[PDB]
Amino acid sequence: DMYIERAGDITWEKDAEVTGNSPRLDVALDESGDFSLVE
Amino acid sequence: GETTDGVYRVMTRRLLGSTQVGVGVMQEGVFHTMWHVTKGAALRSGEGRLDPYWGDVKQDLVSYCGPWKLDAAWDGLSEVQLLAVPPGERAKNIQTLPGIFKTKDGDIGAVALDYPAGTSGSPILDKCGRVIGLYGNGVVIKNGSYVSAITQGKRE
Ligand SMILES: NCCc1cccc(NC(=O)c2cc(Cl)cc(NC(=O)OCc3ccccc3)c2)c1
Repeated sequence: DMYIERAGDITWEKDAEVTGNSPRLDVALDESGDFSLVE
Repeated sequence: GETTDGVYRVMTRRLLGSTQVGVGVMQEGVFHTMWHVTKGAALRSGEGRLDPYWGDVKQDLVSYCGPWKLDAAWDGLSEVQLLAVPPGERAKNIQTLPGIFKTKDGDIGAVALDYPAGTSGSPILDKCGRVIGLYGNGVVIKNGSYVSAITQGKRE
C-alpha cells in the first residue's frame, strides 16, 4: 500500500545551481514506454 | 487527505522501512505521477484515498481523482528547472538547458540530470513555475549518463 507526503511548493528558484548538458539524441519509443537510442 | 497544490513524495511500506518509489504533482485537485512509480495502484493521503482516473503505459503517465491537468510546454529555447525530490533528501531546484529527443513522431525536450530512480515523477518547470513535464522516463547514454525525456500529458 502506497501513500503520499508533501515535499514542497512548485516554484522557480532564482539563482539555483545550474548544471547538465543538452544532447541531441535519435531515439525510438516502444509500446511498453521504453525509450532506446537509434543507431 | 491533504489536497493542497505542491510536489509530493510517493512512499511504500511493503519493502524494508518506508521507501520512496517516486514523486508527483498535486494541481487542481488531481495528483499526477509516472505510471512506472505506482503501476496505477490506489494511493493513500492521510486517512483519505486517491483512486486512479486515467493512465497510459506508453506515455508512462497516470492521474488520480481527475483528468490530466498539466498542459505547459517547453519553448525549445529556454533553461528550465528540475524540482528534484530525491529519496531521504530535501526538495532542490536544479537549472539546466534541455537537449532534444528526435523521434519518428516528433521532437521531445530532454533533461540530462542524474538522480536516484526514486526521484521519478519530479516536475520540470518553466520560468513562470508551470509544470512542463515529469522527470524519470528516458535512456542511458554511452557514458552511463541518464537522459530523461520531459514527459507531458494531454489536457482534454
Ligand atoms: N520505461 C518504462 C518506464 C520506466 C520503468 C522503470 C524505471 C524507469 N526509470 C528509471 O529506471 C530511472 C529513473 C530515474 Cl529518475 C533515474 C534513472 N537513472 C539514474 O539516474 O540511475 C543512476 C544509477 C546509479 C547507479 C547505478 C545505476 C543507475 C533511472 C522508467
